[PDB]
Amino acid sequence: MREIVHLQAGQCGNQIGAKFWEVISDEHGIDPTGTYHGDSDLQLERINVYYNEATGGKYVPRAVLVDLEPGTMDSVRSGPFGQIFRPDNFVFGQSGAGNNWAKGHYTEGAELVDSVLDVVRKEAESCDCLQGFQLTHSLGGGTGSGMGTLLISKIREEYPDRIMNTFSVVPSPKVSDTVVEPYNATLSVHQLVENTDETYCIDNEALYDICFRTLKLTTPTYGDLNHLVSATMSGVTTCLRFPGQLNADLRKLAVNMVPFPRLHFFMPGFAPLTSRGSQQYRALTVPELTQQMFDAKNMMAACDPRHGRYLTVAAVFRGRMSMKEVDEQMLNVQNKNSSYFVEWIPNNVKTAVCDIPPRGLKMSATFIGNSTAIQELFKRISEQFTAMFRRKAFLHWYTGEGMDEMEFTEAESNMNDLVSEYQQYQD
Amino acid sequence: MREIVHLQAGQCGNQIGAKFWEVISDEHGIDPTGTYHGDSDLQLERINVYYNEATGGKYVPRAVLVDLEPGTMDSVRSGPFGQIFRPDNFVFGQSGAGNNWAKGHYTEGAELVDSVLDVVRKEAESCDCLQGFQLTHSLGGGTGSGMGTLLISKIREEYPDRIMNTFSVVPSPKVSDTVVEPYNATLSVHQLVENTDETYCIDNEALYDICFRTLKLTTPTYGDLNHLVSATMSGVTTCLRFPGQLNADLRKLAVNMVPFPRLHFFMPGFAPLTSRGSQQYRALTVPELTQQMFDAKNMMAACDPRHGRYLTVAAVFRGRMSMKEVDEQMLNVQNKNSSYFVEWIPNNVKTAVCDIPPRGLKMSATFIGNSTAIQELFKRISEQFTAMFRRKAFLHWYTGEGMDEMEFTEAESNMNDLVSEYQQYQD
Amino acid sequence: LHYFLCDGTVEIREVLPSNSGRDAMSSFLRRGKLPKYGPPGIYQPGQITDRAVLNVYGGLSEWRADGYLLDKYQLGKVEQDFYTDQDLSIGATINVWGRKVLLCDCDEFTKTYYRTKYGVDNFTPISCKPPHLPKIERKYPPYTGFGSEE
Amino acid sequence: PNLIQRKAISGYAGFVPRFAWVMGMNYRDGV
Amino acid sequence: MRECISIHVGQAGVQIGNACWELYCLEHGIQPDGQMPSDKTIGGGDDSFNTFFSETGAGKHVPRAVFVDLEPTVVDEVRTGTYRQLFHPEQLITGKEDAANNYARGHYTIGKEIVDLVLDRIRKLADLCTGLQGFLIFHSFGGGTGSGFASLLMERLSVDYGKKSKLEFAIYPAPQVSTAVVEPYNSILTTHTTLEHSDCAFMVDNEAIYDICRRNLDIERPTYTNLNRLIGQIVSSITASLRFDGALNVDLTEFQTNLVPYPRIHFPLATYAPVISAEKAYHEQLSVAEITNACFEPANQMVKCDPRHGKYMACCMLYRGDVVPKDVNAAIATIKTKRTIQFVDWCPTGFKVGINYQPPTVVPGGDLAKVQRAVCMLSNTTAIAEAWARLDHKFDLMYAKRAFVHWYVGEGMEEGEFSEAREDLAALEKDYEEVGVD
Ligand SMILES: Nc1nc2c(ncn2[C@@H]2O[C@H](COP(=O)(O)OP(=O)(O)OP(=O)(O)O)[C@@H](O)[C@H]2O)c(=O)[nH]1
Ligand SMILES: Nc1nc2c(ncn2[C@@H]2O[C@H](COP(=O)(O)OP(=O)(O)OP(=O)(O)O)[C@@H](O)[C@H]2O)c(=O)[nH]1
Ligand SMILES: Nc1nc2c(ncn2[C@@H]2O[C@H](COP(=O)(O)OP(=O)(O)OP(=O)(O)O)[C@@H](O)[C@H]2O)c(=O)[nH]1
Repeated sequence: MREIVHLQAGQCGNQIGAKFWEVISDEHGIDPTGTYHGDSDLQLERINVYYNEATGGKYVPRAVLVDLEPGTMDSVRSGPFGQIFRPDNFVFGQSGAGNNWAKGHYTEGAELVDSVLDVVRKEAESCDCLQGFQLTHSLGGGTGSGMGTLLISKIREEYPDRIMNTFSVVPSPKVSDTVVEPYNATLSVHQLVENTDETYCIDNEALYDICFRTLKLTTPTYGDLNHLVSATMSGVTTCLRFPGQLNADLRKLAVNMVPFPRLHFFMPGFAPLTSRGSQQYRALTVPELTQQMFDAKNMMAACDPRHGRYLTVAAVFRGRMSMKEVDEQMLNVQNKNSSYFVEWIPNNVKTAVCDIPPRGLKMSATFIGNSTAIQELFKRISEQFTAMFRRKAFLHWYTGEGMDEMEFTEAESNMNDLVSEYQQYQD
Repeated sequence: MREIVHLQAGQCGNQIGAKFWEVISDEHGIDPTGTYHGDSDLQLERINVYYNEATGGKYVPRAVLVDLEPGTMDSVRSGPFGQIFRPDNFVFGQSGAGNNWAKGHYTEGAELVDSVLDVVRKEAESCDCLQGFQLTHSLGGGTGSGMGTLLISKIREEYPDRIMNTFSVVPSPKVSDTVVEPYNATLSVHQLVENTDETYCIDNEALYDICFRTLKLTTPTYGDLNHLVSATMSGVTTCLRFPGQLNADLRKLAVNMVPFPRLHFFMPGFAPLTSRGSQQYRALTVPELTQQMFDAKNMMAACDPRHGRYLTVAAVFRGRMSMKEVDEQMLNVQNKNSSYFVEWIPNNVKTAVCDIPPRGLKMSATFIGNSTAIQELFKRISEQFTAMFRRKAFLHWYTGEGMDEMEFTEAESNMNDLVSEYQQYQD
Repeated sequence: LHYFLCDGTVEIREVLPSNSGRDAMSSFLRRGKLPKYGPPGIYQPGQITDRAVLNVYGGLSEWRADGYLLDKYQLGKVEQDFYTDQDLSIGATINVWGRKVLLCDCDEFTKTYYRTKYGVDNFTPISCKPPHLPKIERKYPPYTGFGSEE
Repeated sequence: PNLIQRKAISGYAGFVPRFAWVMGMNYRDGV
Repeated sequence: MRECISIHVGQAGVQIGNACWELYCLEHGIQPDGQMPSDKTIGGGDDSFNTFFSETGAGKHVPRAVFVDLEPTVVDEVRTGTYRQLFHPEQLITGKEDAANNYARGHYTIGKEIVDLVLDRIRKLADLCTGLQGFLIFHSFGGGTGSGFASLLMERLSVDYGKKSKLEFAIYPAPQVSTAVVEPYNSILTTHTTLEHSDCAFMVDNEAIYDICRRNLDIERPTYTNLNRLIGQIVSSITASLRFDGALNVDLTEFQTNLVPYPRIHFPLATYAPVISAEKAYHEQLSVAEITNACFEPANQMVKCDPRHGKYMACCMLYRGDVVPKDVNAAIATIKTKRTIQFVDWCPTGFKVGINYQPPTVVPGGDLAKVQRAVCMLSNTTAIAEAWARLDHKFDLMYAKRAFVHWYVGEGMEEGEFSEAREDLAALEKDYEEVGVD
């Protein structure tokens, strides 16, 4: 049977797996101790897509955690579910990254790739047959970009036949906090576009806007935002676990999703975002869902695809729905914006229906999109790269590491090619 | 009936045995006083193979304890089980060793060999029909190698038809403490290769690593370190004492292990080694046993056979198993690393399954290995022996005792003979 | 345990000794709050807050971080009782996120603290470590006295 | 006394009386 | 079994011994009267004392030693001390006349009529003992009576007994300090005589012992009591293996068989790492690493020698206290990786480790620290030849102008023996670079 091994990298990958995993454990009803509390047979039939078995009714997660700063792990370990996490799974380092990509890609990665490869192959042999792997990290996160680029490059040759699912958060457009972050991102995306097959794109001001727009609660914790995106990651994975006539395999989703190889960067979409009075002011109907589904405000990925057009779109519906409402909703929306799609391909909606609602809500959904709205993202970073490479600011470090400006030349040359690549197909 | 009488030699074997017999005592359930508490019939059945009954429900261990220093022998008699050891079997000397090989081989041995031969033949007549003997000692041990080389020679002619099981520990490669130990080891091995049939090779450095790897308790005791190794030969002896569909005789085993006469050096291998929380974090399954069972980190004897190749391999399995999982595991490992074995012999695996698990754990196994990894050991001593012989350092003692360099000539020349022979067979 | 009177929160650490066969991490718990019972059903985060704003007039333009028009009724408050200072006495039952635990000793100030709080005074230590058994003694072989008795 | 006069912080560069007469011991005891 | 006999020549070597039985009686709890409390340790004399004392049926712990001196003043004074009832009267072999700092006078004029009596002492101690591993000799090179008198007795005990060990402990002559100008005279007379008979001669120098006092012990005005206490601790550490046990137990026979490379040279160096004050131990911590760094620090040896001017041959360390081999073998491994450390390529391994569980004890009225982990570091190196190099250029000057010869030639000596020592010495240096040259 086909299972999945998870990778959490970077200190946001450390953020995310914690919230991502507890939602899953809470979803299936396992206590923090590990003694599963049997209530649903359907969650009792597909735990081995993600979890292996331990003695005493314990479900061992098949995730490998890697970082450098122990206090992150100590917080991660001392959390609600660190006991369900393995000290076996805790691989780390003796140095501080300095949040330097070159360090994490050449210097400390050199002596840590051996450990993680042994850990993953031990875990790979622990399980039978894989769909693939997913990685939670950041493209602008220096440790996450450091190991991830190495790891995704490594996992390719041993297993070039599986899913290289990637989950990276796009840094803040207005202020990157880290000033060398644009340098870090440009380096990674060069290898990322080459090594990956699928990419998740996430931004926090969109989440911050969502926090303002519908959450309406002024001050959340970053974990609350982590819950929002973990729900997105849950929904896309609920497809594989749950029964109901919907085609779940990521390949099944991917081959319907990507017409040309260079398309890996895709944007999410989620299901009812509800404010304080509107939980009991809402008549949860597929129309008002579908209305809220295709809301540019309900978007959370990067920025409005209003600027561009829609290449491929795929939505999965979770709950007690039927084939007809989803069908007419497309028949509605398709006529609503017929021109906003590309004349290249018609009938670009990819629909799957999960009959198993989440715990606490009946009619939910998820959306994954590939529209012509990524240009400004790497166009934004293009001016940043050109300006700081114009006078090579903050460059003396990477030269001391052993890097050179030539690497930057092909890196931007590739990205500029992706600019035309995206521009030419739509425009 | 077919039985075994043990020999406790050298001051290390003094710790080796002390832990070794109490491991025998508690597994069978006898109190320290010696009054067995009847709990298991099978251990009650197969206790005669090593013990004799005296009056009052007391099993006398059938061994001989030999030393020169009273105090170490004082420590063990004052030990928790010194009462179960015989003042009759306590033989010793009035002299100090000087940690000198020659003194215990020609000077001190001469007046002690007579008495120890009397005691063992008294013990030999006490029993009916022995399979053979086993000896705990060290090759680099000052008096143990001194006494061992003499006794192994003498036991050859009296009973040339039995099992001359030998158990010796290899000193630490980084430091031998004793600096004339290379002389002591080289002197011993010259006669060891001549007389022995089976030899176990043990090194504390890898054992020191094991504490850092799975014991994870920072500061152990050498008795706990004995507790580690005491499990090893106990496992191979469980096959003899325990029932179940597996062949027990070492002759059944040794002929399966020894293709050519000069093969006496064999390495141990143990099964699940568990750490802080992995007891309740481990799902005990034959596959996960097997992988850890074949781990270079699980190797404890000398060094990594990664540098060399595998001549003969044998793992005995203790617990509630079946013939099919061990069969597929052998098929699995056969396909995994087929080139790493020698094309000389295919299907070089020998397996036995003991249906009687240990006391406390269910799934367990023990491994004996004869791989091509011993080369590095005796090249190390090769330059060690030559350099100190290149200017005959520390030699005036042995000339004073009556030893001459001509003895050293053939000892290394035969050692050089074993170098090529192990090399030639594999390379 | 470490209950904090400034935030009404608790913390848990471990006293594992040498050769314990356990990690060096001390704080087995966060410094947060302990729900009165086992794992609470996750209340669909997205409404797990305290205050209730009604409408935002901010998105109209950009002056501040938008306008916060509050409410007056504060509905949707879901009940989450927490382990407060009330249930503190030597000998009790507590479920710590799934840990059915007991209570047997207090440090130094709780004595003074508890007398002040309501009125309580009877504070006695309770053994939580396992009881110990001795090593009995030794006897000696029967003697026929063939010679001097000693 | 102040903080500690019984023993005064060895390496105590400032002088003390009784630098002569009864000597032949450690720092603290003589002080 | 496991016992030896201890010998003390010259009033220099007697106060240094007095402390050690004062010390040795402390860890054993020996009351000054001569008996234990109502607690039962007396018997046929077989307990912790059976290696050190002779607590026979009389119940009085009798030290297994003979003090030999030529001037009654000091030996009478200790005979009026506190433990005088313990000591055997005529084991305290006294004399009425001195050796006048003369090597030969104590070796010829008076030693003949006194050796017979002490020969009677040793045999009557030889018969009672059983294991008799060897002897413990405290003496001195610049000895007015220690030098000459020990030389003859060592010759006599060598010829009748050549199968057991002889441990020689002496204060080495101060390199730049000389309380007597005839000290080089008798000193080389000892060395050339002892080169072919002595088994293991270990040395120490008082100046560096004092240097330690005000460096880390912080004592600018110590006394003999503390120096005697320090060396008494040193011999206590080496004898701790005899009393207690450990992870491994080592004997002096191992020490001899594993330290000396070749005949003649048998002169290593001793060092004790945790030499610190009480308050320093109070607010700090001790572990194997720093003390291993401490014992190998060039300013901590009691001999004015720089190892970087020599090369290392042997190292014997006696870890006494609570310790595990893990950090020990790791720490010494780092020591092997060190580049400044200069062993000869002849020895890939040179480390003789002794583990003892018993924590070293403080002494009442003492100045040491509260030690849990301790080591005596026994090492031999090639940086030692400068000491005899200092001696010869010192000696060759006075010999050419033959000062004080009338004193020795007056009492019956001649020059040929003085002639022997110089090439006997010159043999000693030339060997040292020959073994020094790889
Ligand atoms: N844990 C945590 N991470 C955050 C938070 N907000 C943003 N992040 C981001 O998560 C990113 C990725 O984490 P890592 O890949 O582990 O970062 P790194 O390589 O260790 O180094 P830096 O990114 O420079 O901190 C960081 O760059 C942060 O910018 C937050 O609130 N909590
Ligand atoms: N008992 C014991 N032996 C150890 C230990 N560690 C290392 N050894 C070695 O095991 C060897 C075997 O001991 P023996 O053969 O009895 O030694 P011996 O002949 O009495 O003389 P030596 O080897 O010099 O002690 C010794 O040489 C030690 O070097 C330990 O912790 N306990
Ligand atoms: N061993 C020892 N030496 C000391 C002591 N105090 C000072 N010394 C030094 O040791 C030397 C003593 O040697 P000698 O004077 O020849 O002693 P002796 O041969 O027994 O005969 P005397 O000259 O009468 O003392 C002196 O030169 C001092 O420098 C001490 O307490 N013990």
